[PDB]
Amino acid sequence: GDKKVIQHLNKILGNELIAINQYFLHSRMWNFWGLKRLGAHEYHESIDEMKHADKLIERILFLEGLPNLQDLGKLLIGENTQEMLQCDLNLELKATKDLREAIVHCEQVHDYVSRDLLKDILESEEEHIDYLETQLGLIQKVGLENYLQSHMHE
Amino acid sequence: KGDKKVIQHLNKILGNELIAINQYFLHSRMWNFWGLKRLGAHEYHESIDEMKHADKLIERILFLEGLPNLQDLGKLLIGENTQEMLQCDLNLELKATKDLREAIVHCEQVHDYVSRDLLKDILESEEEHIDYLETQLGLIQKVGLENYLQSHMHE
Amino acid sequence: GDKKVIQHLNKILGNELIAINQYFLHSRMWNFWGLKRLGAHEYHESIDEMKHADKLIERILFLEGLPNLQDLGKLLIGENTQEMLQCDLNLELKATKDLREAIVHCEQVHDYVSRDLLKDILESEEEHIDYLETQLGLIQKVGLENYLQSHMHE
Amino acid sequence: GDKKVIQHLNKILGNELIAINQYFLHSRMWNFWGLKRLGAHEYHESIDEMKHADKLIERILFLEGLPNLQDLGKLLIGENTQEMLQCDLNLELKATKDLREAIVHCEQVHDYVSRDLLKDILESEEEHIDYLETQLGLIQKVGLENYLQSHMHE
Amino acid sequence: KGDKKVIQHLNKILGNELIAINQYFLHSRMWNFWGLKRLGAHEYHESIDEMKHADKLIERILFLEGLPNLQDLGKLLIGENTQEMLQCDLNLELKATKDLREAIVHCEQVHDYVSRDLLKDILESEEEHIDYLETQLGLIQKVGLENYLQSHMHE
Amino acid sequence: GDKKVIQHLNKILGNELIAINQYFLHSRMWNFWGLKRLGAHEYHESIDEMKHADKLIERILFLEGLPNLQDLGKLLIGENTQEMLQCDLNLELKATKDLREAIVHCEQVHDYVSRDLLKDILESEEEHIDYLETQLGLIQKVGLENYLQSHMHE
Amino acid sequence: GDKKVIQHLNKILGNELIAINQYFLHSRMWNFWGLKRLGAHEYHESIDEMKHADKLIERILFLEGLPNLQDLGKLLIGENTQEMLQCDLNLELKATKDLREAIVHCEQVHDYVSRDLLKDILESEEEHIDYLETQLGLIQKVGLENYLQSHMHE
Ligand code: HEM
Ligand code: HEM
Ligand code: HEM
Ligand SMILES: [Fe+2]
Ligand SMILES: [Fe+2]
Ligand SMILES: [Fe+2]
Ligand SMILES: [Fe+2]
Ligand SMILES: [Fe+2]
Ligand SMILES: [Fe+2]
Ligand SMILES: [Fe+2]
Ligand SMILES: [Fe+2]
Ligand SMILES: [Fe+2]
Ligand SMILES: [Fe+2]
Ligand SMILES: [Fe+2]
Ligand SMILES: [Fe+2]
Ligand SMILES: [Fe+2]
Ligand SMILES: [Fe+2]
Ligand SMILES: [Fe+2]
Ligand SMILES: [Fe+2]
Ligand SMILES: [Fe+2]
Ligand SMILES: [Fe+2]
Ligand SMILES: [Fe+2]
Ligand SMILES: [Fe+2]
Ligand SMILES: [Fe+2]
Ligand SMILES: [Fe+2]
Ligand SMILES: [Fe+2]
Ligand SMILES: [Fe+2]
Ligand SMILES: [Fe+2]
Ligand SMILES: [Fe+2]
Ligand SMILES: [Fe+2]
Ligand SMILES: [Fe+2]
Ligand SMILES: [Fe+2]
Ligand SMILES: [Fe+2]
Ligand SMILES: [Fe+2]
Ligand SMILES: [Fe+2]
Ligand SMILES: [Fe+2]
Ligand SMILES: [Fe+2]
Ligand SMILES: [Fe+2]
Ligand SMILES: [Fe+2]
Ligand SMILES: [Fe+2]
Ligand SMILES: [Fe+2]
Ligand SMILES: [Fe+2]
Ligand SMILES: [Fe+2]
Ligand SMILES: [Fe+2]
Ligand SMILES: [Fe+2]
Ligand SMILES: [K+]
Ligand SMILES: [K+]
Repeated sequence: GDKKVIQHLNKILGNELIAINQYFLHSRMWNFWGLKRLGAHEYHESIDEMKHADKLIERILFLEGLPNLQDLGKLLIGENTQEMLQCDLNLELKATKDLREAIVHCEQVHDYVSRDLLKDILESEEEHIDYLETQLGLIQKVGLENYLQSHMHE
Repeated sequence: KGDKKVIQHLNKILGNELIAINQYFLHSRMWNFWGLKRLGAHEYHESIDEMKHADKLIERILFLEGLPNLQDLGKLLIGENTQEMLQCDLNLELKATKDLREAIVHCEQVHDYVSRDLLKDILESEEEHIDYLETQLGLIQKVGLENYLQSHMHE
Repeated sequence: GDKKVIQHLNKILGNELIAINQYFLHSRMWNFWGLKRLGAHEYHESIDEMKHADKLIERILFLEGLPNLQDLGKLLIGENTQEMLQCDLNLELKATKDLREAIVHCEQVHDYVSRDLLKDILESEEEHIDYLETQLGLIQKVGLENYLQSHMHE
Repeated sequence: GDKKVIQHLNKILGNELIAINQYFLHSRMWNFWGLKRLGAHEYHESIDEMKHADKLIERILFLEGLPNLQDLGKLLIGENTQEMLQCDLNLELKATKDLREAIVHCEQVHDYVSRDLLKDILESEEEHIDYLETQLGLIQKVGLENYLQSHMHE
Repeated sequence: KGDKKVIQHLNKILGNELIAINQYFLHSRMWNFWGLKRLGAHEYHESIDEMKHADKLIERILFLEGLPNLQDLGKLLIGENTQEMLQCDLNLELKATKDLREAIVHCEQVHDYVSRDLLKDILESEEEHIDYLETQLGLIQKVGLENYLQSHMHE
Repeated sequence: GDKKVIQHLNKILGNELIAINQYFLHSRMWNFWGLKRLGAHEYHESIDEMKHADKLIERILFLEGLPNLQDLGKLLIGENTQEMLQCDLNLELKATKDLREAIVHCEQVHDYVSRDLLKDILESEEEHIDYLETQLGLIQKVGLENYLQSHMHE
Repeated sequence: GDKKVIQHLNKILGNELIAINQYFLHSRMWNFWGLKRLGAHEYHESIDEMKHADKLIERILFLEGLPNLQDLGKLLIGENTQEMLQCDLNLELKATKDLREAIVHCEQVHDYVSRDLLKDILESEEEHIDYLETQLGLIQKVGLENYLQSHMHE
C-alpha cells in the first residue's frame, strides 16, 4: 500500500465525515422546521456520505493503512435554507477538488482500483453539486417562499 | 383506595382533555367548512387523541375509586382564523403540560407509579402536539400565510 | 340561516353533548364493574351521540351560526344499573321533545334540509328509547341479578 | 296528478336544464384554460343536474303531465373563474327558492312522494351552494392566483 | 456490580412471584377440578404471567451479579371456595404491590433506572390483576354467588 | 383415593417442584454466560417438569387429596457447567428412585391409572438422564472448551 | 428548554458520536480480519448509536437548543479482539454514568419526556454492556482461539 495514496484516502474520508454530520444536522433542522421534503432529501445525502466513508475505510484497511475517524474538520452549518444549501455546496466543491488530486496520485502509482473507487465517489459528488445548484436556481426562478412551500410535504 | 390528591390531579388533567376535545373538534370543523381540509383532518385527529386520553383517565380514576368529573367544562379557546386557532391550541397545550407536570410530581411523591406512567404517556403526546403547533406557526412565517393555507386545502 | 333555527340546532347540540358525557361515563362504570356487555352497548350509544353532534356542528356552520360547545347541561349519573338506565331514559325523552319543537320551526321557515337532519337524529333517539325501555322491562321479567349476569361477558 | 304540483315540477326541471348547460360550458371553459381540476368538478356538478332532471321527468310522466324540455331559461355565463363561480351561486340560490315553494305545494295537496324527491334534490343543491361559497371563500383566503394554481392539475 | 440493596429488593420481589405462581396454579387446578373452567383458565393465565415476571427478575439479578433466590418459598394462601380463593389472591397482590413500591423507591435513590422501569412494568401488571380480583368480588355481590359460578363453568 | 398413593404422588410432585426451579435457574445462568444452546435446552427441561407437576396436581385432586405446592426441597445449584450438569443428574437419579417406589405402591393397591401416569413421567426422566450422561461424556470426549464452544450459539 | 438539560443532552450526544465511529471502525477491522460475525454484530451496535444520536438531535432541536456534532472526543481503538471489546466496554461504562446524571437533572426540573428518552437509551446501553461482558467471559470459558473461530462465519 502506497503511503501517499493512503494519506489521500484518509483525506477523502475526513471530508466524508464532515459531510455526514453537516448533512444530518441540516436534515433534522429542516424536519424540525416542517420542511420535510428537504429534510428527507438531505437525510439521503447523509446516508450516501456514510456509504462512501464505509468503502474508504474498507479500502484503507486492505491497503494496510490506519483509517482516521478521529479528526473531524469544520462543519459548515447554515441558519436558513439558502445558507444551508450554499454551505453544502461549498463543502462539495472542496470535496471534488480533493478527489481530483487523489485520483492523480492513484494514477501515478498505478493504484487503479483505488482510482476507480474514488471516481465512483466523484460521480456521486458531482450529482450532489448538480442537486444543490439546481435548488439555488429554483429559489431564484420560483421565489424563496414558493420553493419552501413545495418542500413542506413529502 | 387511591390517594385523594392524585385523584384530584387526574380529574384536573381530565378537565383539560375535555376542553381540548371540544376546542379541537370545533376548530377541525371550521377548517373543513372553509375548505382547508388538510388542517381540518389533522385537527380532527388531534381531537380523537384527546378523547383517548380522557378515556384512559376516566378508567384510572374509577379504578382508584374516585368520581370522574365530566360535568365541569372549562373555557374553550376558539379562534376565528387559522393563525388564531393554532395559537389558541398552543395556549391550551402549554397550560395542559404544566398541569401534567404537577400531577406527575404528586404521583411520584405518594408512590403512585402507574398513574405517573399514564401521565407521562399523555405528556409525551402533548409535547408532540406542541411541536406540531409551533412548526405550523413557524411555517406560516417562512412560506407566507396564503401559501400555507393553500398547501392545506387538499388532502 | 334563520336565527331561530340556529338556536334550535344549538339546543339539540347541547343535548347531544350531555348525552355524550353521560353515556361515556355510564359505559366506563359498567366496564369497571365487570358488566362489559352493558359497558360496550353504552359506549356505542355515546359514539352515536358523538356522530349526531358532528352533523349538527356542520349544519350550524353552513347556516353561518356559531356552534356552542361551551355550555354543558346537567349530566344524570346513576349509581347502579337500574338508575343509570333510567337516567339515560330521562335524558332521551327530554331530547326527543326538543327535537320535535325544532322540526316544527324548521318546517315553518321552510328549512327542509335541517328538518330532515333532525328527523334522522330523532329516529335514532327513538331506537335508543326502545333499547332503554326494553332493558328496564327485561329487569322485571328475568330479575335484576339474571339481567346483570347476562351482561357480564361480551 | 295535481296540475299545480306538475307545474312546480316543470319549473324545477327548467332550472335543472339551465344548470346543466351553464355548468357544462363553465367546465369546458375551465378545461380549455388548463384549470382541469375546476373543470372536472364543474363537470360533475353538471352530471348531477342531469340526474335530477331525469328524476323530475320520470315523476312528471307518472303524474300524467307533460315534461317540458323545450323552454330553456337564461344561462349565467361568466368570463373568469370568480364570475363563473358567482354565476353558479346565483343560479343555485334561485333554484333553492323555487324548490322550497314547490315543497310547500306538495305538502298542501298531500303529494308526499313528490315532496320527498324535491327535498332530496334540495339537499344536493345546498351541498352545491356550500361548494361554491367555499371556493369564493378560498379565493379570499389564499389569493386568486394561488387558488387557480391549486386547480390546474387533477 | 449492581447495588446490593437493589438486588435484595429484586430477590424479595422474586420471592413474591414464586408464591403467586404456585398459589395461582393450585387455585386454577382446583377450579378446573370443580368444573369452573372459565375461572380455572383465567387463573392459569395469571400464574403464567407471574412465571414471566419471575423470569425477568432472574435475568436482571444475574446481570447485576447477584444470586437469584429460588429456594425460599413463603406462605401460599389457599382458599377452600371461590370467594376465599379470590380474596387470598387479592391479599397476596396487595402485599406484592407494597413491596414493589418500596423497591422502586430504592432503585430511584441509587439511580438504577433500568431496574425501576422493570419493576414499574411488573407493578402495572399487578394492579391490572388487583382490578380483576376486586371486580370478580364485586360481581359476586351484584349477580349473586350461584349465578357468578354458573357464568364461569364453561369457557 | 388411597392415602399412601396420594403421599407418593405428593412426594413425586415435590421432586418436580425442585427440578422446575433448579433447571430454570441453571437455564438462565447458562443464558447469562452466553451458552445459549445449553440454556435453551435446560429451559425445555424445566418446561417438561412443569408439565409433570401439572398432571400430578390434577391426579391428586381427582383422588381427593390435597396437592402440596408449599414444601420446596433443596435445589442443587452448580457454579459451572460440569457441576450444573452433575447436579441435575443427581436430582434425576433421586427422582427415578422415588418414581419406582410410587409405582410399586400403585401396583399393590391396583391404582393402575396412577401407575401409568408415573410410568410416563419415568420414561421422560430416563430420557433426561440419558441427555445428562451424554453431555458429561461429550465433555470427556471433545474437551470442556470445545463442548462449551459448541453450545454458545443456538 | 432548560439550558442545563440541553447541555446534558449534548453531552450524551457527544458520547453517541464517539461510539458510532469506534464501533464502526472496530466492525470494519473485524471484517477485514475475516471475523465476520464479530464485525456484523459490531456494525449493528454502531447503527444503534446512530439511532440514539438521531433521537437526541431531534429532542435538542425541539428544546430550542443547538445540537453539537462538531466536537468528537477520543476513540478507544484496540488492536486485537480482546482489547477492542474492553475499549467498547470502557466507553459504555462512561456513557451510562453520564446518562444517569442527565436523568437526575431531567427529573429535578420536571422534563419527564427527556428523562424517558434517556431511560430508553440507557436500557439499550445496559444491553450493550451485557453483550460485551458476556463476550469477555466467553473468551475465558472457551479460550480465545475457539472464541474467534466461532465468530469467523456469519
Ligand atoms: C367526554 C367526551 C368524549 C369522550 C370521552 C370521547 C371518546 C371517544 C372515543 C374513545 C372514541 C373512539 C376513538 C378511537 O379509538 O378511534 C371517539 C370517537 C369519536 N368521537 Fe368522541 N369522545 C368525546 C366527545 C366527543 C365530542 C364532543 C365529539 C363531537 C362534537 C366527538 C366526536 C367523535 C367522533 C366523530 C368519533 C368517531 C366516531 C366514528 O365515526 O366511529 N367526541 N370518542
Ligand atoms: C420458578 C418458577 C417458574 C418459572 C420461572 C416458570 C417459568 C415459565 C415460563 C417462562 C413459561 C412460558 C410461558 C410463556 O411464555 O408462554 C412457563 C410455562 C408453563 N409453566 Fe412455569 N414456571 C415456574 C413454575 C411453574 C410451576 C410450579 C408450574 C406447575 C405446577 C408451572 C406450570 C407451567 C405450565 C403448565 C406452562 C405451559 C407449558 C406448556 O407450554 O405446555 N410452572 N413457565
Ligand atoms: C463514521 C461515521 C458514520 C458511518 C461510517 C456511518 C455508516 C452508516 C451505514 C453504512 C449505514 C447503512 C446505510 C445503508 O446502507 O442504508 C448507516 C445508517 C444510518 N446512519 Fe450512519 N454512519 C455514520 C455516522 C452517522 C451519524 C453521525 C448519524 C446521526 C447523527 C448517523 C445516522 C444514521 C441513521 C439514522 C442510519 C439508518 C439506520 C437505520 O435506521 O437502519 N450515522 N450509517
Ligand atoms: Fe417535528
Ligand atoms: Fe461522499
Ligand atoms: Fe498527491
Ligand atoms: Fe469499479
Ligand atoms: Fe457529497
Ligand atoms: Fe424538490
Ligand atoms: Fe402540513
Ligand atoms: Fe363544506
Ligand atoms: Fe391530551
Ligand atoms: Fe399536588
Ligand atoms: Fe406504560
Ligand atoms: Fe393534545
Ligand atoms: Fe376493569
Ligand atoms: Fe343524539
Ligand atoms: Fe321554535
Ligand atoms: Fe336525507
Ligand atoms: Fe340518543
Ligand atoms: Fe368473567
Ligand atoms: Fe386543452
Ligand atoms: Fe339540480
Ligand atoms: Fe304553488
Ligand atoms: Fe325517498
Ligand atoms: Fe345544483
Ligand atoms: Fe379544490
Ligand atoms: Fe401542467
Ligand atoms: Fe376434570
Ligand atoms: Fe407478578
Ligand atoms: Fe430499600
Ligand atoms: Fe422498559
Ligand atoms: Fe400478579
Ligand atoms: Fe445476556
Ligand atoms: Fe419430571
Ligand atoms: Fe409405598
Ligand atoms: Fe395411558
Ligand atoms: Fe426430569
Ligand atoms: Fe456470538
Ligand atoms: Fe475482506
Ligand atoms: Fe447509545
Ligand atoms: Fe446536572
Ligand atoms: Fe416513551
Ligand atoms: Fe451502546
Ligand atoms: Fe471461511
Ligand atoms: K404558491
Ligand atoms: K474447536
